[PDB]
Amino acid sequence: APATGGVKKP
Amino acid sequence: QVHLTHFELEGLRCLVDKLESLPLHKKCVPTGIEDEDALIADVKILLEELASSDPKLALTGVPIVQWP
Amino acid sequence: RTFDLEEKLQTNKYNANFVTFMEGKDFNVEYIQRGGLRDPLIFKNSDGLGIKMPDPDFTVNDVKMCVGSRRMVDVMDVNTQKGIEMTMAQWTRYYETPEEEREKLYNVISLEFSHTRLENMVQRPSTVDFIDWVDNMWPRHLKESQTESTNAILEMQYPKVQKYCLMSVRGCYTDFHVDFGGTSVWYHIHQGGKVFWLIPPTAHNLELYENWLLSGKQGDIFLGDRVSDCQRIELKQGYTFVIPSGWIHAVYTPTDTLVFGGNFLHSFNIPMQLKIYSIEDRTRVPNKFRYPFYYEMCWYVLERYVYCITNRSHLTKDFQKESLSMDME
Ligand SMILES: O=C(O)CCC(=O)C(=O)O
Ligand code: NI
Repeated sequence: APATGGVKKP
Repeated sequence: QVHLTHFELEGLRCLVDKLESLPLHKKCVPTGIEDEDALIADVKILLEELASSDPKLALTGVPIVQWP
Repeated sequence: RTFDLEEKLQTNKYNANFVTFMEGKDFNVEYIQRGGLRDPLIFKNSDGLGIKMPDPDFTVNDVKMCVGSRRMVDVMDVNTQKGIEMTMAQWTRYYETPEEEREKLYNVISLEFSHTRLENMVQRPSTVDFIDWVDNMWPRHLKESQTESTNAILEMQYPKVQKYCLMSVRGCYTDFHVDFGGTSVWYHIHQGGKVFWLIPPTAHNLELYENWLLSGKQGDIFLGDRVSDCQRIELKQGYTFVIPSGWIHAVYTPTDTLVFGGNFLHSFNIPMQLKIYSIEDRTRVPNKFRYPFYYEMCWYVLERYVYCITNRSHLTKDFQKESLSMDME
């Protein structure tokens, strides 16, 4: 559950 | 004295209008910046001076922002 | 899904010509200055681009070892266009499973492998290095401090969006979308091929896009059928593709493929970049799918411009000293 960013997806 | 592309001059104007108009809680002024208001002011000045940029002398083949 | 993909792949009705087919040596900064990077570009070979890639027979198992067996990977479930997660060891198993025994269609488009062994194996086009905001605007000492190779936001020192590995199986489909923050994209087809649909970011089109996203009922509508002009086009192995800011695109995977690519903002189409960010704001895109530290990057961009031109800095003393130390390297 560490938050992420920069995740490619529609 | 330096010549920017209209592409850049327009975008930097949009940039500054956007950033200055955001409330404090969405402004996201990062750690490195000293005085955000002084930066905005300086950008607007700069933009006036560069308004008269020659479009063909701007085509230098190297970006204006580059590390020393 | 409610529409028929086989037909979207078959029709000639997507006949617009948006792409400039180009020589690698011609894609330089002057080209950028004069055209504003407004057009999708295709390089049918790598010559004069500046790219480096891995061994031609690099496999997904080799990717797994460079990044780690236990690394968690975002995987798209193609039939829902929703995200799940697994480890790279599990992804590898799935990818290596023969085509008929694969129960579901799954796609990986979001493995960012900076700060792993893989990263030195991939180089992006020289020109992108010259204009990428991350390289050219973000304080360098922060960028260089990055140790974490996953995309965990709390460990992120800079926008970690530069180097993606994409691993897609035959039959994969990614629905119409604009890339985060209106980033531009460079995509190199290492093995296999891809089919793209491209829709131009006109005001009208971007309004249809936003409305489509707000509708929810999206597996229903093939957005390429709603616009005046759409180009479908096939990339083959060895091609390098560049998508400009704001371009609406969807991608199908006809054979098992491996792509290396990356995203970047730049100073020549800021207004489109801002336009896309605010579509994301309005349609409530969660943070994880957005460009990290976007406004932060924008502030640093302004500071760089003022400094490089007028030599007045608006960085803290500490930050100037850090910058000075790296100039001395
Ligand atoms: O290649 C794919 O499956 C989708 C690529 C893409 O457009 C993305 O990652 O945003
Ligand atoms: Ni994309």
